[PDB]
Amino acid sequence: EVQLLESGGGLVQPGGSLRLSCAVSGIDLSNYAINWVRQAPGKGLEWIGIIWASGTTFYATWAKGRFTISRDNSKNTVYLQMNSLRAEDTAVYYCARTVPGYSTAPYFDLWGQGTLVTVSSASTKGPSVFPLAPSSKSTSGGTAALGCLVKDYFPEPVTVSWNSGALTSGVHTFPAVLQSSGLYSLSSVVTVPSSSLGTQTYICNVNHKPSNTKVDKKVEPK
Amino acid sequence: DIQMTQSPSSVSASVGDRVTITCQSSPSVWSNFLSWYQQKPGKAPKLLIYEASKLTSGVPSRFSGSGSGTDFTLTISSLQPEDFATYYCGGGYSSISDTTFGGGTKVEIKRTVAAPSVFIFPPSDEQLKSGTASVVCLLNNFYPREAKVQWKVDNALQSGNSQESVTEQDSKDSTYSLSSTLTLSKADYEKHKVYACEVTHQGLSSPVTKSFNRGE
Repeated sequence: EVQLLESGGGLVQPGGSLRLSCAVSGIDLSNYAINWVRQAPGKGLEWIGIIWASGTTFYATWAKGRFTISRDNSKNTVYLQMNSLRAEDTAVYYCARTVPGYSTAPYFDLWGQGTLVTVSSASTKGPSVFPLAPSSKSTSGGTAALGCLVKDYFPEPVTVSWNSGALTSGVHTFPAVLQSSGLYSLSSVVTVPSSSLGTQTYICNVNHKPSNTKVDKKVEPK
Repeated sequence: DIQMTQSPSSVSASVGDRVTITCQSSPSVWSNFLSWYQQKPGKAPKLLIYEASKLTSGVPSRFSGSGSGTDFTLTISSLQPEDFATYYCGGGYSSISDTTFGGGTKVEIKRTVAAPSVFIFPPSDEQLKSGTASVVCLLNNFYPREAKVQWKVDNALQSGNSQESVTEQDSKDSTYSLSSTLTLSKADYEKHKVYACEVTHQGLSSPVTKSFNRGE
């Protein structure tokens, strides 16, 4: 019932600025210390700084300069202002609370879902969505498999969903992979029982916020 | 500077085994300021232990931490398939501005072999309109992760024109899923008839083949 939600994430040009917000719901927070921690894709956790119950703020030696933390208790919100972004600052930025009763101690109990910030000179690109239809012999066998191919987009992420959430079992949404074009691509597959085909409708829902691309493709065998 | 060394960088253990991860920092951390976090793919880190040995609420007794100064250990008594994740250590150094995390330890599960269910997907007509053809081969729910997928167009063994993608280890059955995508230009796709996917894996006596004839 208690979670931190980060926002402001997205595509940024090198040298640009951006302000991420951390808003809590379920607790006051004005009395807790908030930290911002980041993680480059595939890399590890890197602390950026913290802001105490009182406005007092501390930063990682390398962040004190292009990064600024602030809070607005009347809104129950913490803010991270990023300046002169570098390609190296591309990462998932997390919001996390220090265990009540500590300070300076690296104990963070409550985290946010994290929001991805991509610093790149490239323009956003929307994905095409093609169906991966099961074989015509998909009857009998050991259940059928069908899916969606989300191709050519930038930057990450892309969330895929089956039957608006109804279908979750046997779902595999593969990690995206770069293509020679410098664009991402992935596929989401789902195994279902042969009998379900024809009688049950299967639609994958693809959403790529950066380009305001939303698509619902109905996968059908022929 | 601080230097926070965590080893091993990765490790595989069977469910029920004991897993030991150590974290060694050059400057002895500040008075007991050492913590352990668990991070499952796509999710955020989760505090398991702080103060080097205190477990947070709701953390299974199979987790426990020990050590002090410059050497600490995280120990998982009876490894469960749900424990698949990357573990990190955090250290304080009376500077606050020196807070650092270890490089992390990727903990994966060792389970028995399980053969893959193989499927193949021809390119859709919509995509053929765009001038490009993508052929997809799906290897589903198998272990070990190592598998060899080879593309054969009219028997001609392809090479350099396909990319693979693997899902993270499943937290329930500890298996993997892999996709292999052959990507060609429309002219090249229509230049051939038989598109086949040949899979070799520990769970199969002989490699299995999946194919389709373009057109028919």
